[PDB]
Amino acid sequence: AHVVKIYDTCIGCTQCVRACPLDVLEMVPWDGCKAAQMASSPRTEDCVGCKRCETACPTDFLSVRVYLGNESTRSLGLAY
Amino acid sequence: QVIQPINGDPFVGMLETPVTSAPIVANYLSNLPAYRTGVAPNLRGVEIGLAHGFLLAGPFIKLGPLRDVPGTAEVVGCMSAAGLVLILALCLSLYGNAAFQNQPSMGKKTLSGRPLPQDPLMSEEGWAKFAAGFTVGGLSGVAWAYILTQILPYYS
Amino acid sequence: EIGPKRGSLVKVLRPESYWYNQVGKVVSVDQSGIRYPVVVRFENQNYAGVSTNNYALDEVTDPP
Amino acid sequence: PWKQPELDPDTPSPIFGGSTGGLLRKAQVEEFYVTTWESPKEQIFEMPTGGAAIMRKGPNLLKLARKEHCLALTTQLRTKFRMSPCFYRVYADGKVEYLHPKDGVYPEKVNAGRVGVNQNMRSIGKNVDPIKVKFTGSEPFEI
Amino acid sequence: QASLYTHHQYIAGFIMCGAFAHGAIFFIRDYDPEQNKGNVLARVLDHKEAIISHLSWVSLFLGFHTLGLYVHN
Amino acid sequence: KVKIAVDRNPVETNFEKWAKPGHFSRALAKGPNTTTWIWNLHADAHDFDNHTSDLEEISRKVFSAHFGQLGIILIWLSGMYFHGARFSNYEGWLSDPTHIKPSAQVVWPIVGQEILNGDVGGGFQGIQITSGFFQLWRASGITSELQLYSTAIGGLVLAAACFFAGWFHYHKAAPKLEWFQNVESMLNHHLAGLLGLGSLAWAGHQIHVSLPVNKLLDAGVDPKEIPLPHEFLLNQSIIADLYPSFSKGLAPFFTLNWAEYSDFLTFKGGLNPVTGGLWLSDTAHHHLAIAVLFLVAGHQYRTNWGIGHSIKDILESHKGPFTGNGHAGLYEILTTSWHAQLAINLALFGSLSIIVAHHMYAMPPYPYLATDYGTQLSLFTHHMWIGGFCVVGAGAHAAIFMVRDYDPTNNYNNLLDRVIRHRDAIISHLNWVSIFLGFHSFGLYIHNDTMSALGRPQDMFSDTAIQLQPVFAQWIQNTHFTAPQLTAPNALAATSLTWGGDVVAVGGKVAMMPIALGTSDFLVHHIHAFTIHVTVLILLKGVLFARSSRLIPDKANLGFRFPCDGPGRGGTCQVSAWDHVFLGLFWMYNSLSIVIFHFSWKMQSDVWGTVTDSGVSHITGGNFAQSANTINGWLRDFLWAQSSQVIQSYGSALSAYGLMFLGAHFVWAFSLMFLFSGRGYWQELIESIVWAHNKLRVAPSIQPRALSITQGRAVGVAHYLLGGIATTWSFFLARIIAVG
Amino acid sequence: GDFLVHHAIALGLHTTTLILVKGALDARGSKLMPDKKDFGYSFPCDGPGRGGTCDISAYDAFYLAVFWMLNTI
Amino acid sequence: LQEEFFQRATDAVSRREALNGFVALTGVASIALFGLKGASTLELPITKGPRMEKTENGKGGILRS
Ligand code: CLA
Ligand code: CLA
Ligand code: CLA
Ligand code: CLA
Ligand code: CLA
Ligand code: CLA
Ligand SMILES: CC1=C(/C=C/C(C)=C/C=C/C(C)=C/C=C/C=C(C)/C=C/C=C(C)/C=C/C2=C(C)CCCC2(C)C)C(C)(C)CCC1
Ligand SMILES: CC1=C(\C=C/C(C)=C/C=C/C(C)=C/C=C/C=C(C)/C=C/C=C(C)/C=C/C2=C(C)CCCC2(C)C)C(C)(C)CCC1
Ligand SMILES: CC1=C(C/C=C(\C)CCC[C@H](C)CCC[C@H](C)CCCC(C)C)C(=O)c2ccccc2C1=O
Ligand code: SF4
Ligand code: SF4
Repeated sequence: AHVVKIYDTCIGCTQCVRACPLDVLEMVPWDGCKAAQMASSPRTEDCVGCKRCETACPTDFLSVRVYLGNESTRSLGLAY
Repeated sequence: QVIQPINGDPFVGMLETPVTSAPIVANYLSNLPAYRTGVAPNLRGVEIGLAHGFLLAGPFIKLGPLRDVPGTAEVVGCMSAAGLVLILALCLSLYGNAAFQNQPSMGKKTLSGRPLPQDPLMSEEGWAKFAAGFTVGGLSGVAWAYILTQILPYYS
Repeated sequence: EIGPKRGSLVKVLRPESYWYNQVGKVVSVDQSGIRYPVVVRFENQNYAGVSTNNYALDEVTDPP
Repeated sequence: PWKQPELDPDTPSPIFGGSTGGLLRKAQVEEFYVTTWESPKEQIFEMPTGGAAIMRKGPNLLKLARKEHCLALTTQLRTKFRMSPCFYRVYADGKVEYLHPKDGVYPEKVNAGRVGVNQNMRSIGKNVDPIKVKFTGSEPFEI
Repeated sequence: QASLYTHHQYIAGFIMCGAFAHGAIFFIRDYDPEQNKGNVLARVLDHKEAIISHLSWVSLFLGFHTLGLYVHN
Repeated sequence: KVKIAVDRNPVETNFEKWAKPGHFSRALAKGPNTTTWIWNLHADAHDFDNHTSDLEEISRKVFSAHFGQLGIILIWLSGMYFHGARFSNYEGWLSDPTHIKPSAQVVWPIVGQEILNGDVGGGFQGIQITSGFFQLWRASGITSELQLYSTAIGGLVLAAACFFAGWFHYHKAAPKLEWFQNVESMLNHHLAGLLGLGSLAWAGHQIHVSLPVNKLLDAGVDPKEIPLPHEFLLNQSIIADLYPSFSKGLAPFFTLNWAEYSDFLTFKGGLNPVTGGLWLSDTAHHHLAIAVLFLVAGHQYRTNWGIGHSIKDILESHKGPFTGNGHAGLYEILTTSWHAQLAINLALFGSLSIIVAHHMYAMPPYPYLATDYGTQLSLFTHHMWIGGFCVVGAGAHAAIFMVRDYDPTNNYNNLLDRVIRHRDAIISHLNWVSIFLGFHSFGLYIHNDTMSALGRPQDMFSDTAIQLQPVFAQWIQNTHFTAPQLTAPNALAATSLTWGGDVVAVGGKVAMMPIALGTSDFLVHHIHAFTIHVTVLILLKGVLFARSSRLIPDKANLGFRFPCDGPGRGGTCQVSAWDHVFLGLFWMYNSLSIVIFHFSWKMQSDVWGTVTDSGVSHITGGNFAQSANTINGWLRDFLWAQSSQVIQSYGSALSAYGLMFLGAHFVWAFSLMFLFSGRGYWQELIESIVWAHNKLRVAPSIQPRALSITQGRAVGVAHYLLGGIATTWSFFLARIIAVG
Repeated sequence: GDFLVHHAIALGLHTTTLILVKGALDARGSKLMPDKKDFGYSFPCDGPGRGGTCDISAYDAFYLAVFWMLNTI
Repeated sequence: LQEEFFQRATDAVSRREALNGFVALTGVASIALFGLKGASTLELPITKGPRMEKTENGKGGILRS
């Protein structure tokens, strides 16, 4: 499916996982930020590429990046 | 409550309507050759092709380019209908080669259980036999529609 | 202690940031040793609408 | 969570009429999704693909075609009645997959029990140019 | 003659559009800034905003006054 | 139960909120950091739903908004009356309506505009108007410009009163929510009171004022010696000679001898041959019957005295088995949502405006209006477009209600819930019938185009070749022509001359003549049906899928007007209901453009023309029968055979129409920039321009930003509609003035 | 009139050059999106975030430039 | 009895290879017959020719051909 990557600029506001209506992102413990949290994407193959996490990302530039390509039956949002 | 889904489950799409819950509609659809599971695909193909090749001769004869020419409108219309029947037969063969290169894994799950193991229509050689029946029915219906314009008590 | 003075104007040299070669005001510098401890506030919003961003020690300098 | 729960086919379903928005042929040939929640009383909720339905007092079962429908229903339930539900994935061969609460504490929490995946320790924009990864099969962000 | 001129002019326009498109493809796909540092290409990319802004200025000025005189007449 | 609940002084009257432009929204109350703040300021200005969540404040806001719109309309009407009083040739037009073109706008001699003051006759120069105001001021008895001056001053006074009423009813004494929720009282007072009282007042004005003035006007009497209407009102002797029923003096009314009033309350079919409009006695009896029918209708609902109808009881009582609960929660929906009421009222207002356009091209209700082809064409086209715009807005505000004011707890198995439940079936069947109509309405045109281009006219779908005769429309025409013979024996003639057999003509020009319907009319009517079916498909799909969809199940939480949900699922651009309406504006534009093209060509080819002693000659020589079967024939014989006067209007009185034509071409073409393009390219170009302004320190404090995607779509559709409407307006008006 | 239509021709050439040059120079990076080089030459958009990023790629710059080329020719 | 006649009708063309070959042979045979022998017997107006029509062209003078 698509490729979702999270960079070290994330500060653990844990709102990118709320804006994603597909449970692609998850919050793991970290040590590189004050909140001690980092976005991770275990269920990346379930992503469609709606870029709602990029909308919800407050960092400049975006800590979570979604790259389109290699569409599938789950990445195309198909119920048929 | 006339409006309800089929078998009391709402999670499905299609729901049971008096258009579909009418006994006349249900027995008419079940007795159609396409839904006759106990018949060979070539026989239902023969019936379907006969009906469709009989109906296809009409518009070509009546509204053809040579419809004003007496005696040649019917011939041209019927051979164009036969050509259209051959085109549809080629489409049927291509669909049979396409959609049945794999194997189905589940049945149709008819009402109140009792499902047949596998519909012979939904196989590759079964759909090939269905296309063969369809084209045989198509040219036979076209030829019958031609001679129905050859002997006539009215119009054509 | 390890970064610029709080409230002092700094210049952001981060290329991918919206505020590249711009001036921002430091609001807090983290002392726990994180990746981007310097927190600055800009008077002009970005396209996302935010006005604050975090940068490393090497991405901030005193403007002339 | 503490123990992974298996869905029960014996749980009832909310009262709902026939809606054209719902399961399709993809629920047969491919996988489909099942959502389960426990309710204290009979309330009225809006289906993500249909109209309004009345949930039952107790366990509930909803079959939805996509995972996005299941998470939209989950977010609606959590925002409205703080339901905290969970949804599954049932394949065509009968395999049941657990999707939403893998740790049982939702993606908003951390639980200190999940590893980092698809995380780059470099900054965004520090990626190499596509010329540096040309004819390699790896994208600059995949490094 | 009219058909020949129109044909080769439209062909030329499409080919120039393809030239600029494939130059853009060069810039994104296989352009290595560390390979040619400080050369004409990197310097042109450095003040790209000036080139784009001046092209916008001359286009806006030409369109403004050309439409103004056409509407005036 | 029904009472006047009013809160006194809720809002102080001061300019504190005038100083800060962003005050209605908390998001816009901070400041304009970006340039999109201004567009959000002018966009969320009247959106009262997100300003506050209280329905009472919203109701007061929309009440004073309607008051302000009423004041604006009264100001505009008073201005039109003032223009008729001061800069007009109305006195000259009254003495010669068949030879003097109407004029009510006079331009200044400042720069080259003296050529726009065309020689309209009567020793007057000015813009040849097209609103038909002279015909209206001849229908209502109006002789001198003094009466127009008085009407203008009264309209200005009422506009000031309406603005003061809005100020008072908001800032000073604002009604409560229960005052607005008295739906039965509102319906009774706007059925018996507004509509019925206005119909009775207009019937009385027509009986006592308009009937004698119009009876003396078409008799050859000069308007100078025509007695003033107060003389008819006060003296029964003057009104008795024109109408002998006035000698009885209200005796037949109270004695049920209404047949004695058959001289000025007549029941006649057709038009007055002297003027070409409807008989004023027929209009008087019409408005009197309308007043009676609305006065009885306004005493239906129960408000305070026990008797009457309860609307909630009526809705909850109509329940039929294939619909589950029937109209169960619609009363609560329409008493708590302003947007659902707005959708219903806008749909019915638009449809009734369409009815107005059709029924005034068919039966001209004004003297010397049918012969004035420009006024009739302009009125038909204008009310065509207003009705279409109102219908599209009805779809938009229905979608807004669907997104915002809809709650699934109130309605479970009602009609609305079942409509959402089977929305896929509705949309699929509508798509099927749309495609079927498109094929068997446009492929016929393409096929006729081909066989014309293939040199085979005998294979056409035309009258000379094999034909599709509109048998149902012709049968209805024959039934309505023979309706006064059997089914309406008291009617003097047919209700209109669309299906008649007589050709009325005033001043040597055909007022209205029978319309023949053929294969081309069948093709164009089915094209109209196709276009309306596709437009209603788009609008209903936008309304139905506004809440949720199989693509985006959480579309309700994204709001009504959002650009997209990102490039996911292949790209969900234009997925909001707002963008469905945005496409609906274009489709209504196409539908109404084809409709008004059909109207103009059909009138100019088969109705409008100059009558001669040897037959009747039309404006165009009957080209609609033999040229409207093909798209190329439509093009060459309508858009190229006409519009030769628009291009050749330079140096004449209609040169401004050519200027308007080319400016409309510009605005229509300029819209496609905002329609094809996106935002990222324009944002990057704006970034380059910001760098340019940064180099020499002329950077604005407000950061320049590109227009939003919804903002860009709105600008594109607005410029497209403005360009197309003004293009058709200029072409139609120049063609109908230079020829008709 | 020849000189005026020549200036219209120059306007069309200048505007097509402006858009093609801006698409080429911003093909790999922009202030709205610094990482355009990682998304390929022909990608649809970046989403509704950051104000809206429709037609942000250099491919869409070429696509809009073909209209101006057609108008110029 | 009715099914047997059509069963033997289909058995020679039951394979998709056989039916593809049959439809190809009939299509090329019919298309080759058309024009060569299909036209000029139906009096198709493509194989007839003009009487004396459309030699000159150009209404603005020059009178080519
Ligand atoms: C024929 C229609 C039309 C017109 C007139 C324009 C005009 C313009 N486009 Mg273009 N464009 C069009 C169609 C059109 N476009 C289409 C169909 C597309 C394909 C999507 C594009 C794609 C496109 C791109 C991709 C770009 C342009 C750009 C431009 C500008 C070029 C600068 C110029 O020539 O000076 C100005 C030209 C004018 C004609 C001036 C118009 C303004 C006049 C003076 C009226 C101003 C208002 C007037 C005083 C009345 C005030 C009241 C009123 C506002 C209510 C200009 C604004 C470029 C741009 O904006 O960057 C500089 C650019 O990058 N356009
Ligand atoms: C709303 C519409 C309307 C109005 C205003 C009028 C008005 C009039 N009609 Mg008409 N009429 C109408 C509709 C209308 N009509 C319709 C629909 C028909 C059916 C076709 C007729 C048929 C008709 C006929 C056949 C005749 C009239 C006549 C009249 C006049 C006599 C008044 C009368 O009989 O009652 C007045 C009786 C009243 C009890 C009204 C009382 C009102 C007064 C002014 C109250 C004042 C109280 C005040 C507060 C105290 C003094 C104030 C002081 C300080 C100044 C009058 C000008 C007659 C006419 O022309 O005579 C000259 C006549 O012969 N009418
Ligand atoms: C000889 C010159 C030349 C060469 C070698 C290439 C070669 C290439 N270009 Mg380039 N290009 C050229 C000319 C050239 N192009 C011109 C003239 C234009 C302007 C129109 C472009 C615009 C262009 C863009 C914008 C892009 C490329 C891309 C590509 C690559 C793949 C394109 C391809 O084959 O897809 C095969 C494409 C098709 C089979 C589609 C054909 C449909 C055509 C184009 C539409 C024609 C309209 C109509 C249907 C024609 C029939 C009419 C009908 C009535 C019969 C390849 C590196 C792409 C790339 O590098 O990928 C990132 C890319 O993004 N080029
Ligand atoms: C018989 C009494 C009566 C009459 C005639 C009207 C008339 C009207 N009302 Mg209604 N209304 C009434 C009772 C009445 N109302 C009651 C009892 C309620 C409460 C249940 C409402 C609640 C109500 C709402 C909520 C709204 C209206 C609106 C309107 C206007 C609709 C616009 C239109 O059709 O253009 C017709 C336009 C004209 C004829 C122009 C002249 C307008 C004159 C000045 C109004 C005079 C009528 C008035 C009732 C006289 C008494 C007022 C007095 C205190 C001075 C119209 C003027 C709308 C509005 O705000 O517009 C004002 C609106 O949104 N009405
Ligand atoms: C009965 C009439 C009526 C009423 C009371 C409303 C009321 C409302 N509508 Mg609706 N609407 C209507 C008719 C109506 N509308 C019609 C007929 C249409 C079809 C075009 C629409 C289409 C529509 C949409 C698509 C939307 C609304 C929205 C709204 C809300 C805010 C509107 C606003 O702030 O605009 C602000 C006012 C302006 C922007 C000024 C209008 C200027 C336009 C764009 C150009 C006009 C140009 C003019 C014709 C010619 C000038 C030429 C120029 C050179 C000078 C409000 C609830 C919006 C909303 O959020 O709803 C909750 C929304 O999204 N409406
Ligand atoms: C005149 C320009 C035009 C045309 C022809 C179309 C055509 C179409 N649009 Mg579109 N539309 C347009 C502009 C246009 N669009 C624009 C500019 C917009 C933006 C606002 C839209 C917005 C829009 C929406 C929002 C919707 C459509 C829909 C449709 C479809 C209507 C189907 C139908 O009934 O027509 C019949 C089909 C035609 C007229 C196509 C031409 C067929 C001709 C007659 C040839 C017949 C077939 C031919 C013989 C086969 C040739 C074979 C050959 C390959 C060998 C169709 C695909 C609707 C849809 O999906 O279907 C209902 C829909 O919902 N369009
Ligand atoms: C001899 C003579 C003369 C002279 C002339 C001249 C001197 C000319 C020149 C000319 C020129 C001088 C021209 C030019 C042109 C150019 C162009 C046309 C360009 C284009 C470009 C492009 C297209 C680009 C691309 C790209 C990109 C985008 C990026 C990177 C890569 C590349 C580079 C590929 C005179 C007049 C004195 C006189 C007569 C004779
Ligand atoms: C157009 C216009 C105008 C003008 C004019 C007018 C409008 C006037 C007036 C009018 C009026 C002023 C009206 C009304 C009248 C009255 C009425 C309509 C009445 C009624 C009545 C009824 C309905 C009833 C009665 C009765 C009986 C029958 C018996 C006894 C009892 C009773 C009393 C109940 C103005 C400027 C204003 C404004 C703008 C527009
Ligand atoms: C052109 C364009 C822009 C750029 C347009 C912008 C930023 C709006 C510009 C509005 C101007 C500033 C209004 C004023 C115009 C003149 C200055 C008025 C002159 C008046 C005279 C009297 C001087 C977009 O932002 C956009 C966004 C989404 C889709 C398409 C497009 C799009 O096509
Ligand atoms: S693009 Fe959408 S589905 Fe994918 S990780 Fe981001 S928010 Fe979730
Ligand atoms: S091109 Fe624009 S409208 Fe379409 S999915 Fe991308 S950001 Fe949204």
